[PDB]
Amino acid sequence: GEIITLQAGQCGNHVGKFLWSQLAKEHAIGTDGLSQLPDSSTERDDDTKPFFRENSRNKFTPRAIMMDSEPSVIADVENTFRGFFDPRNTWVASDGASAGNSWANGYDIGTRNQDDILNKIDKEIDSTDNFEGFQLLHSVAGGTGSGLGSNLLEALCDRYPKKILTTYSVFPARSSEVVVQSYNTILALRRLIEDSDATVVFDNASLLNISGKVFRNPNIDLQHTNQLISTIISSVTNSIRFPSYMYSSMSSIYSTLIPSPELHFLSPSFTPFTSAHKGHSSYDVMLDLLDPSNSLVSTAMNNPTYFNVYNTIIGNVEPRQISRAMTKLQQRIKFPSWSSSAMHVNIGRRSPYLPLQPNENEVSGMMLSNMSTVVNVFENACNTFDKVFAKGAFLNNYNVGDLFQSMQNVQDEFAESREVVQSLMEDYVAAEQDSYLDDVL
Amino acid sequence: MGGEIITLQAGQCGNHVGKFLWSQLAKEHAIGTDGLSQLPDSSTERDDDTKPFFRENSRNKFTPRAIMMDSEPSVIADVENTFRGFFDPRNTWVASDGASAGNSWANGYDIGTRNQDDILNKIDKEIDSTDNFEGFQLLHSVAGGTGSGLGSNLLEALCDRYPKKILTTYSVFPARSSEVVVQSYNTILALRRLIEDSDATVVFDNASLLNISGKVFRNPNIDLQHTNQLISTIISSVTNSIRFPSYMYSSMSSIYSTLIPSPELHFLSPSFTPFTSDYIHDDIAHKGHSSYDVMLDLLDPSNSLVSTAMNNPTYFNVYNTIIGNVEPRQISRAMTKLQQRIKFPSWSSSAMHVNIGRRSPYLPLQPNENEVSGMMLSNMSTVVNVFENACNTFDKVFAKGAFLNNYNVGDLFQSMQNVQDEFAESREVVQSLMEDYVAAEQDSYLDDVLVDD
Amino acid sequence: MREVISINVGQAGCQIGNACWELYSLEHGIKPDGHLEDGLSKPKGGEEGFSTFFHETGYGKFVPRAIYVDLEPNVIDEVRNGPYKDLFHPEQLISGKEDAANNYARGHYTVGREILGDVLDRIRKLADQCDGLQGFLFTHSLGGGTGSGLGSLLLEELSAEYGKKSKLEFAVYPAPQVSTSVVEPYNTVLTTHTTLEHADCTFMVDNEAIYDMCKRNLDIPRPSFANLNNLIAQVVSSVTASLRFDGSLNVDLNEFQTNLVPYPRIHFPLVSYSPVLSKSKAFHESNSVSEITNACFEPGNQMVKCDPRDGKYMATCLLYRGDVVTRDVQRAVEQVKNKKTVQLVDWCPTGFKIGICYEPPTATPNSQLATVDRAVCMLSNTTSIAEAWKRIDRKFDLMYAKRAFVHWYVGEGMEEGEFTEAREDLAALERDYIEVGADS
Ligand SMILES: Nc1nc2c(ncn2[C@@H]2O[C@H](COP(=O)(O)OP(=O)(O)OP(=O)(O)O)[C@@H](O)[C@H]2O)c(=O)[nH]1
Ligand SMILES: Nc1nc2c(ncn2[C@@H]2O[C@H](COP(=O)(O)OP(=O)(O)OP(=O)(O)O)[C@@H](O)[C@H]2O)c(=O)[nH]1
Repeated sequence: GEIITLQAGQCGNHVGKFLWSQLAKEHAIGTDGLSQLPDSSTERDDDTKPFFRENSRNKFTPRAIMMDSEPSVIADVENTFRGFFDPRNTWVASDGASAGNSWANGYDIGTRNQDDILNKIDKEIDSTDNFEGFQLLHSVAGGTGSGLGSNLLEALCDRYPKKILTTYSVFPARSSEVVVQSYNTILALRRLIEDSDATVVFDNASLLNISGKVFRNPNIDLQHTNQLISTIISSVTNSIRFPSYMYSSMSSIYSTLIPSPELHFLSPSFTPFTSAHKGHSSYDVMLDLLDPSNSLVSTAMNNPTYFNVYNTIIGNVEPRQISRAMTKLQQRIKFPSWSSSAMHVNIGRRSPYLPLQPNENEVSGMMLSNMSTVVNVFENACNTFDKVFAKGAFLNNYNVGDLFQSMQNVQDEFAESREVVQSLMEDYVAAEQDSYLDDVL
Repeated sequence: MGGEIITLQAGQCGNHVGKFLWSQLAKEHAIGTDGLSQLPDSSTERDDDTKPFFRENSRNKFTPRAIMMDSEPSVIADVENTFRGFFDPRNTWVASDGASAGNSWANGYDIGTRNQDDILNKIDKEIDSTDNFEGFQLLHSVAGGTGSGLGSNLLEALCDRYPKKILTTYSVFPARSSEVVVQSYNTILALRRLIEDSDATVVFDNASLLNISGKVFRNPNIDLQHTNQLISTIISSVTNSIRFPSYMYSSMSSIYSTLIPSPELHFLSPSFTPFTSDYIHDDIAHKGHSSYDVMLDLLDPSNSLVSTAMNNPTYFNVYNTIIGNVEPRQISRAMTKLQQRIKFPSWSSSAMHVNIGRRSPYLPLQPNENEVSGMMLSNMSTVVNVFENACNTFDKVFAKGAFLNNYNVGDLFQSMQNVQDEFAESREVVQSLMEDYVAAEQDSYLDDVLVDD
Repeated sequence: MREVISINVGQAGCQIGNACWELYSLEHGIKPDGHLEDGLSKPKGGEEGFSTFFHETGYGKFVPRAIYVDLEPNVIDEVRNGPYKDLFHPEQLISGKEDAANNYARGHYTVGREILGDVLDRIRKLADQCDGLQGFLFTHSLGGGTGSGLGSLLLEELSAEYGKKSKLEFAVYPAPQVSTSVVEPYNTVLTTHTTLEHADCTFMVDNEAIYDMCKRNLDIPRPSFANLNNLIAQVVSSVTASLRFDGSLNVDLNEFQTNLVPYPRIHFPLVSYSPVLSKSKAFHESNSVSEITNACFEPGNQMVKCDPRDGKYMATCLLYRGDVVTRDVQRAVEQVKNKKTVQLVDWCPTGFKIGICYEPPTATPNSQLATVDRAVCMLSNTTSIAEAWKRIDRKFDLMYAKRAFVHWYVGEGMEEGEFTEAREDLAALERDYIEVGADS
């Protein structure tokens, strides 16, 4: 049941810092790690064991490991959270600052210093007994981050074949670095196709747009984006962190969301939230979640083919409004003729040890979906990669180790990545059709 | 079955470790530096037992049952001036021979044999002053030639002077021997006598000592005083079982019964958690470890005091002593976790041994993070590699016979051929020892008796 | 093993001794009055130091034990006019009315033995005054044949009298490029032969190398003999700091005798000192331990007109004066091992002796010195010493081929046989060093 957070790259470090601050504010842990709750009452309804290891000093150390080639962001996080994290759970590869935004250098550093990471994760696992899997937070655009993520994914799949792995990948926005970052993105995508079990996608452009819409200042900061990522991760993990009757593990969530390991990419949405009045009921929250103006990914589709959806509503809700919103969603959303029209609603309790968020008494809702927008994003990324590769031969100039010894193997690996992502999008557009399950029907 | 033990300080390093050990024992038993016990003589009730290590001349003064023997009187005078009235001036041996004329084991053995009558007379006087006795504890400090020679002479005298007493020795090995030839020669010549007469020997490689001193301490520079303080604390922890008598191990003989499977295998490897009685011991309440984590740290190679070089290490006798408020369920959990991680020989089904001691009621109580400490002693053939370093040095230098003009003087042999033959004999002895170790590492060692019955 | 008897022979040797005593007085802040200077220094006065070189009397006045032997009255009057004579004893200093010869012909003659007897009984009385003995220190120049011969005679007499303590002989080697006197290589070879006969440890220091050092490092326009004397004083003080003052890792003279002699016949170590630079370079920035360890191996600091890169590495020592971290110098020596500047051997390479002393270096007002809290003096054993030997031996061979002056030497106190013996022994030493170095 215990999940270990893996913060890869400076993006991973930022999102981990934000998520741990949010979880401390929720479970009354603070920055010092000591239990901010009185020692007179031990009855608690939350679950901090899979995320926080409680020591004899009653301090809750976050079960997180930071793997990054840039020690500056790790030192900044340690300075901001002095007394929170464990110095033994810090890994900077002892190679200095980062150098090169390609996947090759990241994977080479991972393969070189895999022994230290393996020892760290083995110690973290042996510290407890009940284990379920790991949690990875990285960006597919960052070269070193993607390399470290691929290395740790390979290590996990060839060491612990029984632990389900979930990751959160934030795709880059429409910018200049996509001529080279697309290589790292498609390599991470191939690694996810090969070994990953669950992945939650994010689009940087859509995230920036949503943050600029919900915020007053249009100058959206990367810290604000990381705060939004922390909020969505807390909303999707509330069901595990506060288990009451139905949901007590991510296993059931991924069972009801992911139908097959070939389709293990999920698009999140969450509305409404701040980062002070109530104006949206549960029906309003559900229709806003359905509307593309509240999703954390770029839809770019008039009517996406919804395969599996699951929503968690936070707040005091009425079954009548729940049924009305469910009927409206069933009437609006179209489901394929081969897959069932399953719609799951989980009522997540609020944390009494968490300070009151702005816009009090406003019911909110998160929704994880599997539709044909992630495939549009993947198609855009693969088209950009194909264009830049077939037009300019510049990727053979920035490589390390085996990728630098010969550039032919690099082109072969990239062609294999393109082939596997093409097979993925073909399987997705086939599952979009009703003739997908015709082999048994 | 518990008897008194007399401390034998030899050489500069030996005298430093002895002074540090006696200061630590005084701090533990509330004795102090002035010699007079800081505790009043009215509260006679004492849970510890200083009698095996301290002579009770008066009711408020505990004179340590120790004898210092060295050629450099400067360190002895410094120790005596620092500890006013603590040590016994009659137990200080200098022979008025001046500074050591080199760092040769030959000169060491010569200066030992010349004044062997004085040290034996002092030992006899201490034996007449005491009433009970069990054995001696010698500090070789084999890194120094004169100290190693003095220790070898002391051992060669004690073996045939008191055969009814068990002899334990502590040999401090350097990290990177400066003069490889001289240091290897001295270590091999001392190891010869260790194999011949010594009953138990504990090695202390300075590499892990410097590593721990750079890790747990804040100052990057390492000083020899707080370096020897580590061995001081180790000797204090291993003698705690007799100072504060536990309920399982209460005598050095009973401890060595399970620590030594055979007199041929009398070399151990120590390991200790981050210390709490050293100078910089403030960074210990941030770990928050239990007894299971203490056992894990003891079994970890980063906390050992000798060169681990763990390449499938063969264990023969593993023993651990935990001091503090220890939990039996946590001990059982640690034993279950260690029996599936420690390699054990298929011929002997003997597992690791656990002992629980008592903490001093006058020592500064540590917080619940590091209130309980642990020590581990394991019979591993990894010291064979530390010895093979010196054996390879001997094999690569003995081709020409360098430094033969230094070991020819002092000893009973002045010719080159006799010294060469003695060095070859000592090399053959240590080679046969390493062969015995690599044979005991296999299962045929116990089959040597099964093949003929 | 505490007292060291130092002897100053010849004009250059007496000047070097004056400079070394002046530097010893400056390090401890010793003035001519003293009583130690004063009797509250701790440890600039008793106990050690000064008790290794300065004999202690009843009144507490430290007496620098030095035997100023010379046959030129000018140098004797010069050393007597200063306060050094008040520091010394009139019987310890020997006076000579007429110089022996030009220069070694009469330096080893019976006139040498007439003073040998006197200085021998004087040394016996001085050893009776003090307690214990560590070694014999010698300070004379090979350029001066009279001083070199008298030093060789003192060395032979001390070896034949006691032979218990090792004899240290600091030999000042002339410039291999230019020779002021025509008899200079002959006396140099004869003195090297006498040292091979009766010396357990020698020292090779070139004057041209010191001149190039003070011209390049110290940046002085007019080098003088006083600067060379002060640099030699700094060298000797860096060697004997561990005996004068205490440190974290104190070393003994027996450790030096063992380290510098890794073979039956190896007693020729080179000296280097770092950092030596101008005062402006030290005022601008400060160097690290790695820079000092790299400069220790430079050809300039070797104090010899030869390149140590072509030489082969043997057992070397490094003494560190001042606050010095052990891990820092360990990392530095590991970096030097990784660089592989000097070619190593199969026996010595793991022989980097590391000694530490708490006494920081002192900058004399006459000669500029880099004011650094950590100084390093390295006693190396390289095979470029054999190259300098072969150069001076080819010079001596061409000379002895012509030599223009054989009749004077064969008539006064020598013969062609002694010259041939010295030449053959020097060549044998050179080839033996080459073969024992290149045997790896
Ligand atoms: N949203 C968000 N993304 C970030 C943040 N920091 C880094 N990133 C990601 O990092 C990418 C840029 O590359 P880099 O920052 O150099 O990451 P990298 O290539 O792995 O190099 P290092 O981070 O130094 O290891 C962007 O595309 C982002 O996706 C952040 O604070 N917020
Ligand atoms: N780590 C450590 N080593 C020491 C210490 N004291 C002496 N040594 C060892 O001693 C060696 C130096 O020689 P000395 O200390 O003079 O030993 P010795 O030559 O036998 O002289 P004596 O000990 O007086 O008989 C070094 O190589 C050290 O390994 C100490 O306090 N700490």
